[PDB]
Amino acid sequence: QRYLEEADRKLRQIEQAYEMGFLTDRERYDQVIQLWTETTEKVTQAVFKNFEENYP
Repeated sequence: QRYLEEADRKLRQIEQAYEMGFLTDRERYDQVIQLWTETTEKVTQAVFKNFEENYP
C-alpha cells in the first residue's frame, strides 16, 4: 500500500515536470518506465522479507 501510493504520487511528480519543459515526452516516458520497475523491486523485496520475518 505504502511503497505503491508513493509511486502514485511520484507519477504526478514526473507529470508535473512534463508541463514545465523539464521532461519532454520521451524522457518522461523513461522516468515513468523506471518508476514501475523500482516499485517492481520494492514489492518483491517486501514479499520475501515478509515471509522471512513472519511466516517462514
